Amino acid sequence: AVKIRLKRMGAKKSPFYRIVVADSRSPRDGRFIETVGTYNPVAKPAEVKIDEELALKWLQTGAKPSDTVRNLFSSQGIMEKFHNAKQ
Amino acid sequence: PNIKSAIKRTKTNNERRVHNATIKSAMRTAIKQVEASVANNEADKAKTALTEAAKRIDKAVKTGLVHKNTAARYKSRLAKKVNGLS
Amino acid sequence: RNQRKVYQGRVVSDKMDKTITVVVETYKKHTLYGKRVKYSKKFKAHDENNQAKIGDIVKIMETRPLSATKRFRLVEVVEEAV
Amino acid sequence: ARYTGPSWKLSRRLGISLSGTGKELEKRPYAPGPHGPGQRKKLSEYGLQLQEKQKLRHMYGVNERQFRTLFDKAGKLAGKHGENFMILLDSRLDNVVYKLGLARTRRQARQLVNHGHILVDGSRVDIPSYLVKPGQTIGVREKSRNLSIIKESVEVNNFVPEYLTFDAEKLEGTFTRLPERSELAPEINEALIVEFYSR
Amino acid sequence: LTNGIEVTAYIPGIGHNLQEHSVVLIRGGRVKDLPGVRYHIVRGALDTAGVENRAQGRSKYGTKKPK
RNA sequence: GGAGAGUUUGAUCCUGGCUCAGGACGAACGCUGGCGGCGUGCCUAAUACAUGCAAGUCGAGCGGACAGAUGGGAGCUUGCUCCCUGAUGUUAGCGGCGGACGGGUGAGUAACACGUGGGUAACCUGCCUGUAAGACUGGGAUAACUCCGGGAAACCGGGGCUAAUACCGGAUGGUUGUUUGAACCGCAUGGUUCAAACAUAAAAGGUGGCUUCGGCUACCACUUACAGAUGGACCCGCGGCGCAUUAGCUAGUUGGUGAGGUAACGGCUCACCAAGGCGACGAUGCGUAGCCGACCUGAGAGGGUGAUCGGCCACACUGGGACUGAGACACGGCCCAGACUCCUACGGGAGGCAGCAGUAGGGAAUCUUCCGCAAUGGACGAAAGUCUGACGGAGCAACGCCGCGUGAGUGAUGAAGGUUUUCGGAUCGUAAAGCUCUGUUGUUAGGGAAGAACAAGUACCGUUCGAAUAGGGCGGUACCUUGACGGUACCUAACCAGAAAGCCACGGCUAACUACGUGCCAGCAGCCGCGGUAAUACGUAGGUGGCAAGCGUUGUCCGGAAUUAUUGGGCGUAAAGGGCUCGCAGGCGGUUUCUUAAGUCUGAUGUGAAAGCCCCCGGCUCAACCGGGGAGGGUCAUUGGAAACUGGG
Repeated sequence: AVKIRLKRMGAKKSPFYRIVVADSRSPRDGRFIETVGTYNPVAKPAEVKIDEELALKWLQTGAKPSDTVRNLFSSQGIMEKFHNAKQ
Repeated sequence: PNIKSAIKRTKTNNERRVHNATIKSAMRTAIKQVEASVANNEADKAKTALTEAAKRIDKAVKTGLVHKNTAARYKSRLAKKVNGLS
Repeated sequence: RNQRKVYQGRVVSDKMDKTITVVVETYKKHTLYGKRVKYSKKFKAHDENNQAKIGDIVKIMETRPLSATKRFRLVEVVEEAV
Repeated sequence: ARYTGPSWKLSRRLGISLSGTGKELEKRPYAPGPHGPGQRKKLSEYGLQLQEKQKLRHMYGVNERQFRTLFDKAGKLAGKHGENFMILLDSRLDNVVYKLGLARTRRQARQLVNHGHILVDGSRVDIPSYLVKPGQTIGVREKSRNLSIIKESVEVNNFVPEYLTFDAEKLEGTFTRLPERSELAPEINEALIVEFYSR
Repeated sequence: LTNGIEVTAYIPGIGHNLQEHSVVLIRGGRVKDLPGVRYHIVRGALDTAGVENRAQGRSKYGTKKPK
């Protein structure tokens, strides 16, 4: 299935993450479908960039975000727009 | 096999093979009957055999043993040869 | 409706039933020296009625494989051989 | 690594004062070792280019790899290659603290910086090669405002260049603008340096 | 050599301890004036001892630093 | 955006090679060696592998065992004891999903394998979203568990019993098949929509709540159709190695008819017909090689490389085969054959590190039989959670890049001592010593992150189901829980200049000279060349120079090399005109006009993944490094235009 998940970038001890749309089977740091944003958990506060338009497009196609990405989308208010669109 | 799951998969694999063979054999048997009834020109038996051939073919598809396209091809082939009788 | 590759070319063989060997010719630049060289590509085409004879300038369109080597169909015979 | 050997002989070998004051060329203004006094030999073009390179390098106390890498960086900047190169060398933190007069010599300065006695915009920076940028304020940490050695330098020091500004009361300097090379050591013929590396 | 090739190798330095069956390490480098001598034996590698009493350019002759 | 130098001679100019100054590395070797950050580390034997781990999960699909025990009887020693089936718990087995991903290697492969641009009206797609319609009625088995035989066991056969969301009939179905009508539209086969008849083909329950106990309902699961998304399959244009001391190759080969087979076109296979197909625009054969993004080099054109990271392909002890499945002809699956290895009681069994560590061997040469699932990502589950040698960390190696140390100031009396000396002196030399100063680092204390987002669980809000004021789903909102790294980073304080500099070179190219020993010996050497009793070239010593926790040597690639010259060279005498003609193919071709639009130029559109190189910003104390935004890139494709030149008429 198509997932919205975190790709780990950066270096030892300084993790940086891209939110990419990817087939579940693909390796974590390998083939992906489309980049949707970035996530820097080490910074204070965690910097989060998301492209709403793209995020919603995939959510509506049925790509499920991973647990952490789901948390990100909630705090950014992406899940609200998704629920409301379906109603 | 080394992994416990692999051992069960080997047993399961052979059991499913046996069952499928019965189902696939019956389906082929039915096709043969229809082809026999066309060589000797017997519409009624051929026409009733064709229903039985259709039965067997579609039964294999329900389970998944034969692909939809493969079944369609068989049925088309058999149905046209039966029209040749009349 | 996407279009297939078209090739205007010249028939070179017609000895096979329903099959013509078209050839397409063009000037391609040489990779290192830049001189334009004659490049010729042969194509097997399908023509059911055997219209095109050896020498005709025929237009062919790409198709699904029709045999081991045939991948095109004769569309028209633009100019018949004299 | 960092040259911890005798200082004067470098000045003597190069025929310029590396401290800028003069005192290394008073008694023996000639190369070190027993062949210095007698010999008055002339240098080839390669010798002159190399000698000029060593003039700038030893003045600022930088190793060759770091020195050469910095030269390439100046390369990309707009304007005169040699001029830009010398601006970067002056921007080194150990140099800037020395020019502001917190240390009598560059070696002393570098040890102040290396040991962590300097602040740059309130934050500790213990790296001599730090490339001070225009606007930043160089200060001494509170723990080291009252170091004997730095007090000495602040009194004796005269003439802080025009591109810098200093406040002996607060012990905090500012890098207000770029040198522009008119202010910088004229002994150096930067033209030779650019040539030296084109080899 | 381990690849079956037979080569002539020059032994640099003053004096050596090589005999037949000594296992040695060779490196590239011809000896200009020795026809057919195209390799050097590395002093101080495998059986070849360093050079005795060598004090300058020791690294080139496999001589450890004396005290 | 492009530098040259030495060397043929008595001297010179040319030609011509050789050598050197630069950059790079998965490097190795010698000497030496303080630390930190970030990367990298079997390049050879795709050689053989001891040992441990690397794929499980679900009790909310199913039965049976085993515990657990609220209470009843219980027999008596107040010491315990059963015998149900409490709840509850555990799972050997059946069943579902997973195991086709993740991970490894580069042996094979010169090929639609790969790159690029298209095409499929010749295709398939579990899980994931959306839409719509359902989930009716019956039945027979079988593992587990028991008993028999073989076997030391492992394990291997037979008789009997029992369940399912396992399996199988029948009912109703929009798919599918046959036949028949229409409507419209393509690129030949044709495509899309509607309609009719006939024939086939579905499904499953589980958990919780509420019930008048019939059942209703939410969620998960199940069946069918249609879309979407994702993934895969096939075809085609073009591109990318050497050899002609490899010239003919092919016989299902090349087409056709028919049948079979495939998810699907197709000699894909077969039978029957015809003799065709490929090739000097390099077929065939031999050799060599995974391909690419990219990386190194260069002014560029080019040349080299294809390690780390990403994409695709191929492979899994060797060879073949098929089964299960949405997906394999399957690394840790099965069958057969071969090579090899292991256990044994000699009855019979068992295995495949090119998974992570590790061992042996080969080699000049490359690591720990480590910690943790805390983070990220997978598989299973309703969830808790289980699994995960993917991954996140730590360990070893100066292997590489970056950063910082090994002290700072003053200091002549220019001390002692070493070296040299024309014996005056010079030189190591402000260098020591002395006085003062610092604590990066080290040592010792104290404090100490971030990386953590969560989830479940309840409690509220909105909304959606529902009979519900029940209970769920979806979104929002409190509260709680969790760190391998690691008491690491980082911070603070105190003590101590104390522990922390080596390597190569100094005749010219090339920055850096003297003394002594040696006497064509010992030796040196990248090139010219040194050395045969005054060696700045050998060895040592002093000093100096170039670098610096590195420094040299060797090996490999590019440059310099215009030395394969497209950019950008030559052939009278330096190497180089065929002994000469005729001539097939090929290459090239006079002038005017018209036409065409293959080459050519041009507009628009599409495409050239991420990382990387370049530009601009920002975060690590700086730098390396990390991150964001752009730029750039093709003899590319679709579709218009121009007509001077080339090509066709």
